[PDB]
This record gives sequence, structure tokens and C-alpha cells, in this order.
Amino acid sequence: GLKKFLEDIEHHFEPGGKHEKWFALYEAAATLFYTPGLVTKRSSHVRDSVDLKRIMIMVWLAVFPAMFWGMYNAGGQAIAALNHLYSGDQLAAIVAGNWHYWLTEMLGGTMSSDAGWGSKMLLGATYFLPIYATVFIVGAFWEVLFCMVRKHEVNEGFFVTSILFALIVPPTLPLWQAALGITFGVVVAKEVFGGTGRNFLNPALAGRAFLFFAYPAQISGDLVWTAADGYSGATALSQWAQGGAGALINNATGQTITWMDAFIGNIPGSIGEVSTLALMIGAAFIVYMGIASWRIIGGVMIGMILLSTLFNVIGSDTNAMFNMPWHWHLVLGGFAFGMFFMATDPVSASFTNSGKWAYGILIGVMCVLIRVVNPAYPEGMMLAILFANLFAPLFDHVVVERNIKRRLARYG
Amino acid sequence: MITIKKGLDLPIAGTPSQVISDGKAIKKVALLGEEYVGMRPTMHVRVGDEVKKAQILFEDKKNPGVKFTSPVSGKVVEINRGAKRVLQSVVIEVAGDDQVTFDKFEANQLASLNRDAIKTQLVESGLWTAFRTRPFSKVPAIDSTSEAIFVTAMDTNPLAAEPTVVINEQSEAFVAGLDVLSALTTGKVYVCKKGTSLPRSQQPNVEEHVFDGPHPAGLAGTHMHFLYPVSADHVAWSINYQDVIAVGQLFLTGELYTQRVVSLAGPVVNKPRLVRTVMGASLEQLVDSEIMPGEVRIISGSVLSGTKATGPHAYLGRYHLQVSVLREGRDKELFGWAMPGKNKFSVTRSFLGHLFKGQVYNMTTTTNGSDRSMVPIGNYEKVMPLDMEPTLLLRDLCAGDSDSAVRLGALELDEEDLALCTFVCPGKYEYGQLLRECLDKIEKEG
Amino acid sequence: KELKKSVLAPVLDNNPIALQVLGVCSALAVTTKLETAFVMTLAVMFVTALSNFFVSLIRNHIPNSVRIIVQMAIIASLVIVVDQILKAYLYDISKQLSVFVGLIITNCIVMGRAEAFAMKSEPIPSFIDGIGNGLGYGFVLMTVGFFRELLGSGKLFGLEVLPLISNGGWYQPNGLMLLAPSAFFLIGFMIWAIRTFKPEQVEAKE
Amino acid sequence: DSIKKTLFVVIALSLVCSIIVSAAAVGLRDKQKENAALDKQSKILQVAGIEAKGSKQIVELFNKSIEPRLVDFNTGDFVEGDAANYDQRKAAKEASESIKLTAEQDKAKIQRRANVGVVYLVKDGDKTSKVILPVHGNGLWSMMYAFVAVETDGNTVSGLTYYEQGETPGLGGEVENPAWRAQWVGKKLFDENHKPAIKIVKGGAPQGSEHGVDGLSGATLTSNGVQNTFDFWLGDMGFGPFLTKVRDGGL
Amino acid sequence: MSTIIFGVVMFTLIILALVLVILFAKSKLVPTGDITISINGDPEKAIVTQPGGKLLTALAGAGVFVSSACGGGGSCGQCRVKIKSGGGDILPTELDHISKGEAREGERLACQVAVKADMDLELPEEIFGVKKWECTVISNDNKATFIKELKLAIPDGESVPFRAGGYIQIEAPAHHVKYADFDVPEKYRGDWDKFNLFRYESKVDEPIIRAYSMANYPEEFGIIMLNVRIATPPPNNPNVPPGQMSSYIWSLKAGDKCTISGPFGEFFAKDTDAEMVFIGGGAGMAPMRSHIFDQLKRLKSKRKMSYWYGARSKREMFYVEDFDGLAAENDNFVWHCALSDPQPEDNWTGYTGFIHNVLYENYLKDHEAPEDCEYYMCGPPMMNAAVINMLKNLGVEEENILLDDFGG
Amino acid sequence: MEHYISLLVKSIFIENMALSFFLGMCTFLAVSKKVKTSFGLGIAVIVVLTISVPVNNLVYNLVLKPDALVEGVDLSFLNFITFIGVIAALVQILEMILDRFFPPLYNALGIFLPLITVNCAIFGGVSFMVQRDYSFAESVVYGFGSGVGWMLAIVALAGIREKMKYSDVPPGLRGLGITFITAGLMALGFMSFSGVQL
Ligand SMILES: Cc1cc2nc3c(=O)[nH]c(=O)nc-3n(C[C@H](O)[C@H](O)[C@H](O)COP(=O)(O)OP(=O)(O)OC[C@H]3O[C@@H](n4cnc5c(N)ncnc54)[C@H](O)[C@@H]3O)c2cc1C
Ligand SMILES: Cc1cc2nc3c(=O)[nH]c(=O)nc-3n(C[C@H](O)[C@H](O)[C@H](O)COP(=O)(O)O)c2cc1C
Ligand SMILES: Cc1cc2nc3c(=O)[nH]c(=O)nc-3n(C[C@H](O)[C@H](O)[C@H](O)CO)c2cc1C
Ligand code: FES
Ligand code: FES
Ligand SMILES: [Ca+2]
Repeated sequence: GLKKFLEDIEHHFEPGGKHEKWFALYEAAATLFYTPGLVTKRSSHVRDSVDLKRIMIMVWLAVFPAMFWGMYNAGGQAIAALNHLYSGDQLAAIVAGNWHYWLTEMLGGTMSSDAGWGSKMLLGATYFLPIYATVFIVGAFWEVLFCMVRKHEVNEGFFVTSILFALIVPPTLPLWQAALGITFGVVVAKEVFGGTGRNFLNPALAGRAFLFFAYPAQISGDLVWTAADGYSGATALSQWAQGGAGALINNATGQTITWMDAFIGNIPGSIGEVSTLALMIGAAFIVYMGIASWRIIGGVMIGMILLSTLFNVIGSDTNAMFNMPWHWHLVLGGFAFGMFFMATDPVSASFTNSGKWAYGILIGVMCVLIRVVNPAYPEGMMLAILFANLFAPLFDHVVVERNIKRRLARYG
Repeated sequence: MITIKKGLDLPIAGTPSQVISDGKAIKKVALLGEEYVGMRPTMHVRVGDEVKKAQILFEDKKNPGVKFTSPVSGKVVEINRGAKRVLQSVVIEVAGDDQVTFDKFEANQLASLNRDAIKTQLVESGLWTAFRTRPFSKVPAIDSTSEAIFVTAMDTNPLAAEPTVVINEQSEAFVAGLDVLSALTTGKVYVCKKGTSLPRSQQPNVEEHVFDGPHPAGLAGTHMHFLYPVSADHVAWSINYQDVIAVGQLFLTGELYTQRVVSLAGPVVNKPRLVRTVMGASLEQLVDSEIMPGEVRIISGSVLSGTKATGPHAYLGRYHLQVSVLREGRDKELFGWAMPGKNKFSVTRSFLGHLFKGQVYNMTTTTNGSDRSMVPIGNYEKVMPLDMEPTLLLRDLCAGDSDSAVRLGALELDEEDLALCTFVCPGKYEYGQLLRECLDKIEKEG
Repeated sequence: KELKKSVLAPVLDNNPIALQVLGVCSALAVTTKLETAFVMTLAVMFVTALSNFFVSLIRNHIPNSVRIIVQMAIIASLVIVVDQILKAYLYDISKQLSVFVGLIITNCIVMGRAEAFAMKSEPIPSFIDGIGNGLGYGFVLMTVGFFRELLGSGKLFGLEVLPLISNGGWYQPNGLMLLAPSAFFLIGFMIWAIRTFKPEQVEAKE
Repeated sequence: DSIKKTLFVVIALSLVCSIIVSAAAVGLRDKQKENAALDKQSKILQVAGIEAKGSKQIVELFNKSIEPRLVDFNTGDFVEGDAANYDQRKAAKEASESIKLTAEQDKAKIQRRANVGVVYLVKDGDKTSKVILPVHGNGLWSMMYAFVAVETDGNTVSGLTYYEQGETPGLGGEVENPAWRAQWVGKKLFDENHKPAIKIVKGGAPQGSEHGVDGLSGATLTSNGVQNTFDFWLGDMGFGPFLTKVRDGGL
Repeated sequence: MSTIIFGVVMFTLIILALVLVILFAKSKLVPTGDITISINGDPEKAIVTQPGGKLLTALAGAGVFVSSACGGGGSCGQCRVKIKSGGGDILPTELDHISKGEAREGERLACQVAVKADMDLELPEEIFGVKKWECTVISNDNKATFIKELKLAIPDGESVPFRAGGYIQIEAPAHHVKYADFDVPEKYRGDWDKFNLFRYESKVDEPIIRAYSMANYPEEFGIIMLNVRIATPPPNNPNVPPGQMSSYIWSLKAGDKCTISGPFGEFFAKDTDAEMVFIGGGAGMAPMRSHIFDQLKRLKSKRKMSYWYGARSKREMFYVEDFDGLAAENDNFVWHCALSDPQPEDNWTGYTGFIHNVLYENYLKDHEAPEDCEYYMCGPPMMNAAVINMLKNLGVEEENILLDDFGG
Repeated sequence: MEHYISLLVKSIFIENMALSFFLGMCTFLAVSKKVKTSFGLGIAVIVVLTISVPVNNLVYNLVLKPDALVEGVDLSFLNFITFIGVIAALVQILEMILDRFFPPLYNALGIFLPLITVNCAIFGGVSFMVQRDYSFAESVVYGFGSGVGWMLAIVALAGIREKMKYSDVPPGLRGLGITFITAGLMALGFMSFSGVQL
């Protein structure tokens, strides 16, 4: 009996118990398996059914289609590149020299060009799962350490941070770098401020920025976005920056990348960003449930469209990024992922309905600005979100000051 | 007309039938000392003393000249005191029908009465405590006036009684009370009501304003926000329709009128309906043989804002016109937080319940989760209709920033104005006490 | 012996950067190399000590109207001499230090000590106070520089300590230790450690 | 207090401080100039393949082995002047000493070119063995400066060192890597038709090629900068005429 | 050589030009004119000062001390003054003593108030009646082990105008005293030699000021009497010197000359019909006696009164005859005393233990309405804390708890 | 015209005086508690910088730079003393003018001038002007843009700190440590403009 066991071993963790120092973990497990069973004390004798557990679990479930398609796409890209490069004995030797490849083969998969969706998804899993496990374990260590030292209770929110961080990195990221990034994100950005609901930056993007600026060689370039040994290939946004729309060609298969390919997700990149369709399907549910901010999403779209069309009208003779339309900006890079799942973080965004529009517009403007007029970086969504996180409070301040003036006028 | 769009009508089961009937015999009544804001009693009676109706029980140290009187004639049997000897209730056992009487006037002379005479009669009869002052929701000082007196002739609290049914029985008393209020005020009297008709006073400074929409469309706070915004230098008085009827009866017959009509409703009530009771009636005796078996909570007032009626506090409040009863939700569910709740209510759309329009829930007192920090998914904006910033105001209250809360508009709010915000909080904060603490700081600092 | 207390208190008890907020610009700017941190520490110590000594020497004759002008004239003369000497004998470090050699004039520590102590104390005490404040400043500068240089380039004073992959080693340097946020984070964590080991400096809750 | 005392005090203090500061400043100028020159001399000696430790040795070897000269870019022939004290970097900014480039001509993105440049001939006795050309161009973050040593046939590179750049240490800062700099020795600047032929090969150049060097891994935007630098400075607007004169035995 | 001369000349010229420009700007911009401060709107008692400095020194220029104490760091907070003109905004550190409500009537701390223009002032309590007195020591006897009874004469038949519970300011010149010079009798010397308290000495080379309570009610004409406690160094670090003014006072004897000043008070009693309870300890006997005598002999009020005093032993209690005479002449007052350490020679049979516990267990626990009483309290801080806690747990409000904490 | 707009945008966003060059950090950290106080201080910084940079440009071009006064004579070693004296005298004179003639402008911004009479931000701005060799109009625009960027950064920090009223910082980090960490995160966010070749 799980209930009997849980309510029997409770005394070991109460003050004076044999395991009193692990009470936080004990209560975490107890309230994960069963509900608190508490009642109300004051004010409203009846409460809404929603809680942080459901709020976080819904967001966690919203990214499952993106995760699965990302694994499948990573496997397919890797297999295609491997078969493009090597053949016969060379391919056999290459497979024997990589544990991902020979494990895929051992578990019943095939590394040949006629591999199926099962083999491709297995190959994607042998890359995604280790990263996610490392991120989760390392971040949970710090969360539990802080909760024990400051005698708090472990809460939800890292359950989303870990997966979002794991889904926005290249398939080939080293595990120690992943651990360092999650440590930075969890500790420096969130925990020192008091934990969930008390910070001001985005914990997931803060760690990604740490990786970006500390080890740029492993999170940029042509060597990291396809998990094929010895394969070098550019991606869509870089190819556009080089030679316009005509430069979008998949060198592994010699085909031309189309808008439908970019929309569905048949392109290289971060694990979970590629599928705009899957991201839309996931985000629709949480927008309907009232967890995500349609105002923020609309502001992002408005800013992106406005700035992209302004650049299109202005034109340029030497910068090919000036003629990328809004519907191409939408399906490339991490724009969709960021807009749907990272620009909507309730804690880091503005707390006012009017301020949310400005916050989204700023994010959308900055993303396109960094994409176009910044030659160093091909993408700018992470940087734009981190930038707008600094100025959301000022939008809130402006709205609040206008409201206070209205009040002083005896109309509020 | 003013129409409220942001709000919530709680679909709790057990809606009363709007028909009045005689209630259970009441043998004990009491005055609750902790329901008056900032009150510090000075006892005038001791256990075993006999009292007459409208005889004084205690005064207020912090508000000189205000008297709290007995609702019935009888004997004082208990004087309950809690931690730090704070008075909890003075209990009187009903016996006899002796009373203190006052001056009486004709119906047509009430509008021309003198303000000082009206105030003297009200203070002496103890009916002066029906009024409350925004800000701070305190009994007004006997030497002060206000330009706006707000009469509440509507009720949108869940399971509440319909004011029209009660008023239609006491039309003359209601009109007389409105005339007395028109004489008492220095500006206007605002009669807030719904679209239906009520008896009208013919005085030019008595005005009817219709409000439409869900809760809190019927709150004096909303009425003040829309008709006469309040501040430190603009103070309004609030009073409900039954107290107006009581004032009319007082000035018509020279006798304190302590009859009441309250709504007895809830998921566990066999026959929800309206019952005739008396002020301060014992709720344990009122609900006898009325509830289903099991562990239940008896609430004086609404489930949104009310007092747990247990032990020394088991008596009808001064400002409450209903009694709510519901089960205690002490059950533990296996992965209950992850179920596809068809029988779970929420202002969000994460549960299957919202797909069944018109559904009614057998709600309990359980808290559907543990305490957490605030994650503003925007629930407060769905329920706050006033021109404010709900999330920022609530965060100021949580942080204890009294000055910022005052700037954001804490002075316009009562505990019952944040009941829905407490209801829909994922973090399970209780904002009423935070608001009360902030207001206490503001009042203490002068 | 009173001298040791005067010279040592500003190191941990009254650290100019960790308890007082002074001299943060140079601490953020010149701590990507230990040699530059060391040279800046020495220069600040020298300038502060001599400015204190002279200001205390002429404290009774400074006109109140232009006291700021007099103090800044002394400080600027000392800083100009230091800058010339550095360009004459330490050209490389002078190039690396850039505009921050001239910013010693506006370094808050020098003026703060000149106003607070030199104007009210004797010459030798003022000189010792300047030396102590210089040591306190150098403590933070060198502590930050050690971590930044080591974890960003595998070097200390330019000497190889951690072999690099580019040279065939085993260590991959951290790129963020050569940028602005690293100094902020390191100073914050140093303040955290200092106020953990000496809780009397903890600030009250607002 | 009185303005008389105020003025007396400030005047005396100003006299003392000004005497000290002016004497110190004017007494060290020559040593500062020597320190400034030594840094450039060391890099020139390094790229020339001459080893030297200490200021004394650096000066001693530079004086005898290196002969600075001025060159006219338009006609590629020597000009008279104090080459040892010429400052091409500021000469490029002066309107009376530089020309504005055209969008098509400005391949390296320098926006201006000085009328006359400076080259450092390397001496073996009276005979001349090498000529060192200063070149520069825009990278991804900063303006990159380098010396390139060319033999007396005007085609063969003897060495290359970047002495001023601000690229990222990991990706673009590898222009200073000894292993990458070693690849340049023995390469030919021009093809058999005398067109520029230096190529920065993406992904690595084939072994045995006489014109290709490996590009910077993961740092294309800087390899493009190097390629543009050489494309511009080996063309007509750079050392083209000078190098054809050198090929014709002008040295 | 030329460059050195040019540098010297240019440095001197630049610095001199800047100095001259700033001096000219100052002479032409700063007012430099005299300004006037007036009190209560009168054309008399006004002051004229330079446009600068603190308000407290300008007021002291006319002898208006505003009951200042400790003169620094806002330690006392007694220097409040009301400003009636368009003055400046309050400094942030005045809020520690002045509440938000008080800030709206113009209350400000004279220490923190700077002046650069004309302004109007309103002085509370009409402190213009203050006077300085020259007095002759009558008695400096030891009524207990560590408190000394000081008695002073008033010349020319005068009598200080004061209210019961008030205090006076004591001013002393530069002095040097040693504890071995004290005349402590043998009954109290037993502890002084036990702790070797004669080791101590103190000195000061500039005049000092202190405040002390007054131990006689208004109609006890012709004399000012006080109870002064010897201020010894803290026991955790007893190497520091003792107090100054108390040590100076303990060296006096009959016939010595002394000066008193600054009669003020804020510890007055309220005029109601409510019962009064007095709690005293150690030095606090003076204001308790003052209040009791004022209430019983002058006013002859019929309010119920009681006094509770905590002591160590029988050799530490005094005014026994006075309080017994009061309790015998009128029955509206009752005196109770509890001593912590009953020695064998005491033959004690009365209450023991701490005064708060004795009071709670004997009187208050059975009181019909303890919240309706008025509590007047003086004594050591660690007794006041316990008494306040005990009263608070009974539901007594701050409005009815009147405290006079010596030293803050 | 595009040249001056490019200069202004560069100064405000690309080369931010506060977060990119680390100048004025003592005051930028100490006076960031309240948005309005930070706003007033930033306005004062804007005014002082935009008045100071052009005047120092004039003095440098007319006296200090080589061969400015006499052929073969250069007095560039007086740069520090001249600049600091000019700034110090000018700030006091402006404060005094506001005090005498404009009591309301004094209450608004003049009360902050004592903090900035001698400040790393202004001195480094003048120093960078000297290195970059700006014209008079370029100096005016550069000073205005640097002041505006510094105001923007300090106001953003003040807004973040006001938002942090709900935070729960460890006792050892309250104040200086957490503000340092917040400033580091702000710089991390501001690095988005690093590669812009404006
Ligand atoms: C209205 C009012 C009424 C008062 N009435 C009375 C009264 O009736 N009786 C009475 O006794 N007091 C009374 N006081 C208290 C009195 O004013 C002083 O608090 C003190 O009692 C005066 O003693 P003193 O002047 O001898 O010593 P002070 O010098 O005033 O006391 C200084 C204390 O600090 C210690 N000290 C000095 N230097 C150091 C150091 N470096 N480190 C540590 N400790 C140090 C000294 O040893 C001594 O204990 C009253 C105060 C007020 C405000
Ligand atoms: C949420 C998110 C944010 C990102 N932010 C950045 C960024 O700020 N800068 C960047 O260079 N790449 C960023 N990336 C990575 C790119 O979107 C992309 O995956 C990668 O640069 C591959 O090259 P491409 O953009 O040309 O396809 C981000 C990815 C995600 C999912
Ligand atoms: C709609 C939604 C989006 C979220 N997005 C993020 C995110 O992008 N990154 C992250 O670390 N946490 C995210 N969280 C979790 C949490 O809100 C976040 O870590 C807070 O900043 C913690 O205080 C999200 C939560 C919700 C409900
Ligand atoms: S602002 Fe203080 S050292 Fe720069
Ligand atoms: S000395 Fe009394 S307030 Fe300053
Ligand atoms: Ca050139």
C-alpha cells in the first residue's frame, strides 16, 4: 500500500526523526503521489481547482510533439549526412567508432539510407535523452541544496526549465557543458533571487546565453547542427545571410529547402525548434487553457511583421537579409519556439495587459533587428528575450503611473 | 446603468428558494467583538446581569460615544475571551420582553428632522453601528458627517437572498429609512439596485442607480468606485437594506427592530430557503435538524467572505444576512492534481468541467494545492472589474509596501473586495488579511 | 601597536569595494590580467597615500571656496606623474590599461579618503590610512583577477598553468571570464562569502 | 577667508605642482618614444626571421638588418622621405594625404588609403633578400593588421604575423596561432599569369597546393576578412605595381 | 627648457582662471545677506543669522535650548520644532522620531533643519519660562547601596515651577574625581569592596550636561531633591571608565555649590476616574513618589491607587516611613514591596520574586478589568520589558501604559 | 545627417557608457533604489555631460593639442588637470545658477550635482572624445547620446530593483551582492548589440 507506506514512514522525517534532514524530499514525494488533503483557514472558504502543479504539467505536455519530431528529425538528418559522406567499409568503420551509431544498430535499428522512422527516432533519442537526464539531475541537485539549506519546499518550475533548456541546444552539445549551463541558469538567475516566482530573468535562456558566450565553438558554426561525424553544413538562416533565397540548398540530399520543408521541420537546427507546425499545435492548447499570453504572442508577431516589412521596403544592394519576408522569418530559426514557449514566461513578462503588448512588440522588433543588421549572429531570439526582460518593469511603471494619475483625478 | 463584465458567479450547489418561512426557535444570541474593526471594548455588564432590549453592553475606547446594545431581553450568561484576553463574544439568554424605547415621529416628518437629533437617537439605540466608513470600514465617529451614504439594495453573493422579496414586505419602513438617511446626509444618498423596481423616496437628493453583471456587481466597494471615488479626504458611509428597514422602524415606532431575514443554503442543506431569525442568533440552534450527516463547516455570511461559526464564534454576524454550510474536504486523491476533472471548477480552462455549461458543483472547503509563490497567469484580471492593476497591487500587499499599496488604491478596498482574487490564486494566498494589515499600518501611522 | 590596525582594517573589516562602494570601475575594467591588476593596485596605493599626506600637510590653509580645486590639483599632478612614469618604463601595461590610468583622478577612493581622513588627521596617519585603503582595494582586485585570468586563459601573470587544447593540452578556456558579466558575478559572490564569514556587515531588510 | 590668501595659496600650489609635472613630462619623452618604437621593431624582426632578446639587441639588429623605405602606391616606385618616422595610419586619415575609395574598390572595407606607404627591406650585406609589406583589413569585430614577408621574386611568401587584432580568442583569434601562420611559408602570391591567387580554403586546403591555406575552423567571417585583405592589397590599388617592379628586378 | 616654461605658465594660468571664475560666480550668485527667524509671530525674541548653519545653534544664540540632550546623532529626539512658513522638505532621518501624521503639521528636528532664508517658527510648551539656578547642597546621603539622595536649596524663597514627574538638566564644569573619595557607609561598602569599585576614576576638561528626575511634588516648596544612581562600567568589559555626572555628584557634600537648569517633563499623569497602578524599581522611586504625593496631598484625589516596588533586600528600601504615613493617613493608596533575596538578617515574610510575577499573581490575575487601569512605570529596562510583556498578555493597550525609561 | 544619427544611436545603444564601459558604477549602484531618483540623476548626468564634452573639445583643440599654440610645442600632458578642473568648476557654477535663479529646477535635478561634480562617467567620456578626435557637433551629439544611454541603463536597473520588492534574497546577498549580480545580468542582456558595425 503506497498510501499506507507513505503515512507510516512519516514520523522518520518529523523533528527528532531518524531522517529529519530529508523532510523536503519526503514531502515532495508524498505530495507528488497524493494530494495534500488540506482545508481552508480564512477569507475564501472555497478555492479554485488550478495549482502550480497543473500549470507546469500542461506546459510540459505542450512540448511533447516538438520533442518527438525533434528526435526524429535529428536522426534523419544524421543518417542522411552519414550516407552522403561515407559508404561501404568506411561507413561500417564510422559506425563502429561511435557509440550512438552502434547502439542504434544493436537495439535493432539500421544506419543505412533505407532506415525507417523508428530507427531515426531511436538515433535522435540516443542524443536527446542523455542531455535531458544530465540537465535534470544537475539542476535538481542545486534546487534541493537551496531548499534544504534555507528550509523551503521544493516547488515546480524546474520541471519546465530543464526540458526547455534541453530542447534549445544542438544535438551534439557536450554533457559537461550542458551541466555548466544548467548550473548557471538555475543558480545565478533564479535561486539567488528566492526561487520560482521571485526572479526577473528567464532561467532557461540565461544558461543558453552562458553557453553562447563561454563556449561559442560548440553552439555555433557549421559543425554542430547535424550529428554526423565529419559532416560540415550550413543552415537556413546562415545560407540566406550568404546568398539570399537561392542559397537555401540541403547539401546532404542536394534538394532545395522549401517553405513547406521549413514549416514542417525537415531542416537542421536545435533539437526541438524545427517544427513550426508542432509548436503551433502545442501552443494552441496552453493559449486556450489561459496559461500563455495571446497578447504577448500578438505583440511579437506585430513587431516581427512591421520590422520585416520595413526592411523589405527599404531594400539593400549588399545585404541579402533585407529581402526576407515575414512568412520566411516565421519558420526559420528558433523564432516560433521562443515566441510560443519562452516569451510567455509569466514571471519574466510584464504584469499589465497594456505592458504585455509593448513587451511582445519589443521582443519581435529586437529579434529581426539582430537577425538582419547584426552580422556576428545569425539569430537573435534568445538575446531579444533577455533584453526585453530588463525593460518589462519600465512598461509596468509607465502604465501604473498613468493609472495613478487617473486615480488622483477621482476617476479610478 | 453601469454594466460589469469582469467577475464571476460561483456555480455552487444548493441555491435557496426565494420564499420566506419561520425559522427554528432561538434561545441564545451574542455580539461578536472581533467583527468590528479597531474596536476595544469597555464592559458595562457582567455574567448574571439582566438586560433590556437596546441596553448597552460595552463602549469603544478608540471611538468615544459609540454604544453596542443588546438585541434581546434576557440574562448575560457568558463573556468569552481569547488570547491576550481579547473579547470574542457576549452571550445573552433570551428571557422576557423588556426594552428601552425612544421618540417616535410621523412618516411625513422624517425628512425635515434635525441631523443632531437623528444622530443622538441612532447612537442611543445602538443602531449607529450599522454604518461603516470607506476607507478602513470602521464605525463612523459620532461627530462626523459624509456627503455620500451608499444603500445596498442588491446582493450578488452566491446563495444570497433576493432583497426585493424582503423589501416588498417592509415598503413603508424602507421608505422611512431612506427619508431619515436623506435628512442625515450632507450630500446625496445612493440607492444601488438591480433592474427591478423598489419603493422610492420622494426626496430630491435620494437617487437610484442600476448595476448589472456578475459578482462583485453588488458590492458597496464597486458602487463607490463608480459613483463617488473615496480617498483619505473623501469618506463615504455604507449601509444595507435591512438596516435601512430597521432605521425606518426605529424612527416610526420608537422601538429597536431586531428581526432579520437570512438565507440558509449550501450543498449539505436539505431544504435551502429563507428563514426569519433575530440579530446575533445562535447558528448551532438555527441549523439544528437542517443539515446532512457528516463533518461540515457552518459559515456566517458568504463562502467568499465569512466567519467560521465554531464555538465562541457560532453566532450570526452583525453585517451578515446569510448562513452557508458545506462539507470539509479532507480527502486525499491518488494523482488528483493530474486528473481530467469533470467535476472540478476553475476560472481557467484546464479542466473538463468548463465544457459542461450550467453545471453545478458540490464544492467543499479543500484547498486544491499547496502554498507557492505568485505566478501571474492572469486570473486576477478576469475577476477584478475596478480600474486598478490587480497583480501589482496584490504583490505590494504581499511584500508589505503600504505606501505603494495606498498609491495603487488599497484605500478603496475592503476584505470582501479581494475575495475573488483569493479564490482564483494558484499560489493559495489569502489577500484579505494582507489588505487588513496594510490598512492597519496606514491607520496607525496617522 | 596602532599601525597594524590602521593598515589592516580596510582589508576585510571596512573593504572599500565590499562594504563601501568605491573604485568599482577599475575593478571591473582592469581585472582580466593579473599583471594589470597588480600595477593598478600599486598605482592607486601610491596616489592615495601621497594625496592624503599632502592634503593633511596643508589642511589648515585650504580655502573653503576652492578646496575641491586644490585637492583635485594635487591628485591630478600625482596621477600625471604616475602616467608618465608608466609610459616611460611599463609601456605594454600602460597600453593595456588604456584610459583607466587617468581615471585614478576620479576613483572614488582617493577623494573619499582625502575628504574624510586627510582633512582631519596628521600627515603620517593620513599616509598610513592611504596605504591601508590601497591594500584593501588590491585585495579585491587581485582576487577577481586570479579567477578571471586562470579560468579564461589558463595563465597567471602570463605563465602557463593549465595547458590549452590549442597548444595540445587538456583545458578549454571559458570565454565569459574575458567579458563584463564575469567581474560582476565574481564581486557579488566575494561579497557573499565575506558577509557569510563576517555577519556583522549584513544589511537590514527593507 | 580673504581672497588675498586664497589667491596666494592657489598660486603657490599651482607653481609647485606645475614645475613637478612639467619637468617629469618633458624629461621622459625620449624614453617613451624609444619604448614605442621597440614594440614595432620586435615584430618586424620576428617576421623577418631574426631572433633577438632585449632592447639593446633588438635595436642593434634592426639598425643593421632593416632599411625602411617609402613607396608610391599609384606608380609602385620609391619616394624620398623620413621612412623611419612615417605614420601611415594617420596619413590615411588626412584628406591631403589619402584618397577616398569606391564601393567596388574598397574590397577590404578600409574606406581610405594613404598616398604613400612604408615597406621594410631586409638586408644581407648590401644585397636585399626580402621585403616586408604591412597590410590590414576589416574582420568581424576589429581592424586586423599584419606583416607579410615576400622574397625578391615578388611571388613567394616567407612568413606572416598578425600583430594587432581583436577577434574572439577561440574562433577568430586563431590568426595568431603559430600552426596556422606556419602554413603561409612557401606559398605563391600570384599565378603564372600574374593575377592574385592566394585562396583561404573553407574546410581545409589540399596538401601540396601552392596557393591555398586552411581557413579558420568555425570562423568563416574572419577568413573572409583575410581573403578580402589580400585580394585588395595584392591588386592594382595596393602593392600590385610595386610587386611587378620587384619582379622586374627593381630591388 | 621652453616646454617646461610653457607648461608651468599654462598650468598656473588655467588653475587661476578657473579659481577666479568660480569666485566671481559665488560672489555674484550666493545671497550673502542676513535673514531673520521669528517665533510665534511676535516682533520680539527673533534672531538674525548668516544664511547657513543649523536651526539649533541659531536658537541657542538666544538661549533657546529646545530641551536638547546628547547634541548629536539625533539620539534624544527632543529637539522637535514646528515650522509655519515655506521651509524645506524633511531630511530622511527625521522620520525615525517624527511620524507621518506629525509631519503634516510642520514638525521638524531643529538639529537637522538647515536655513538659508526667512522662516516662521512655533515653539511648543512655551519653553521661554526656563531658568538657571544656583543651589546649595543640603544632603547627599546613601539611602541604599548604589543610589544617593541629593537635596538642593533654592535661593530667595523661590521655587521651580514644574509638574509632578518632570525632570531637570544638570550642568557641571570640568572635573576630576576618584571613587575612593566617596563616603559610602559600611552597610553598603560591603559590596563596593567585594567588587573593588574604588579602582575607578574619571575626568573631563570641558563642561557637560545631563538630565535627571525630580523627587518632590510641586507644593514641597523651597527644595529640589533627587535620587542619583552610581553609573559603574559594564560588567562584560569593566575596563572602561564609569559615568561622568553621577560620579561627579557622588563627590559632593553638605554646603557645596551647584547649578541646575532646564526644568522640563513629559511623564505627566492623566486626569481621569480610572484606577492608577505604580510600578517602580531602583532609581525609579523618585517619579513614583512625586506622582503619589501630587495625587494624594495636593489634589487629594479619591481615585484608587497602588504602588509596587521591586528590591534586592531590606537594606535597599527607603521612603518606608513616607509611604506608611500615606497609607495610614488615607486608605485610597496601598503600598506593596517584594525583594528578590531575603537575607537571614532581614527576617522577611512578605512577597518574594520578581515584581511582575508578584503583581500578576497577587493582584492582576483576579482583577475584574485590568485593561481599564492606568499603569505608570519607571525602572531598569530589563524589568520594564518583563512588566510590559505581562501587561500586554493581559490585553492592556499602549494608551494606558505610561513609561519613563531612564537613558532611553 | 545620417552620420550624426548613427553617432547618436551608437552612443545610446551600441557603446553604452554604463554597461559596456563600466563607468560611474559607484553612483549607478548606490542611487538605483527608486525610479524617480534615478531619473533625476540621469537627467543631471545628461546635462553635465552634454555641456562638458564640447567645452573640453574646444579647450583641447585651441590649446593642448600639438602645435596648437606654438610650433614645436605640445602640452598634452596637461589633459587630465585641464579636463578635471573644467568639469569641477562648471558643475558647481551650474548648480549655483540653478539654486539662485531656478529653485524648481534645483529641486528637480540640481540636488544631484554634488554627486557628479567629479565622476568617472564624465571624465571617461571626455577622455574617449580626445582619443576619437571628434568635431564640435560630434562632441555635442556624443555627449548627449552617452548621457541618454547612462540614464536608460540606470532607470532600467531602478525598475528591476523596484520589481525585486517581492524577492527573497539570502541575508548575505541583500544589497551589494544581489545588485552586482543584477548588473551582470543586465550586461549579459545588453551584449546583443556587440556585433553591430555602426
Ligand atoms: C528625562 C530623563 C530623566 C533621567 N532621570 C534619571 C534619574 O532620575 N536617575 C538616573 O540615575 N538617571 C536618570 N537618567 C539617565 C541619565 O540621564 C543618564 O542615562 C546617566 O544615568 C547619567 O549618568 P552619568 O552622567 O554619571 O554617566 P554617563 O557618562 O552619562 O554614562 C556613560 C556610560 O557609558 C559607559 N561608557 C563610556 N564610555 C564607554 C565606552 N567607550 N565603551 C563602553 N561603555 C562606555 C560608562 O561607563 C557609563 O556606564 C535620566 C534620563 C532622562 C532622559
Ligand atoms: C529559443 C531559441 C533561441 C535562440 N537564440 C539564438 C540566438 O540568440 N543567437 C543565435 O545565434 N542562435 C540562437 N538560436 C539558435 C538558432 O535559432 C539556430 O538553431 C542555429 O543558429 C542554427 O543556424 P540557423 O539559425 O542558421 O539555422 C536559438 C534557438 C532557439 C530554439
Ligand atoms: C507559460 C509558461 C512558460 C514558461 N516558460 C519558461 C521558459 O521559457 N523558461 C524557463 O526557464 N521557465 C519557464 N517557465 C517556468 C517558470 O515560469 C519560470 O522558470 C520562472 O521564471 C520561474 O520563476 C514557464 C512557465 C509557464 C507557465
Ligand atoms: S564611479 Fe566610483 S570609481 Fe568610478
Ligand atoms: S541632539 Fe536632539 S535631535 Fe539632535
Ligand atoms: Ca593605408
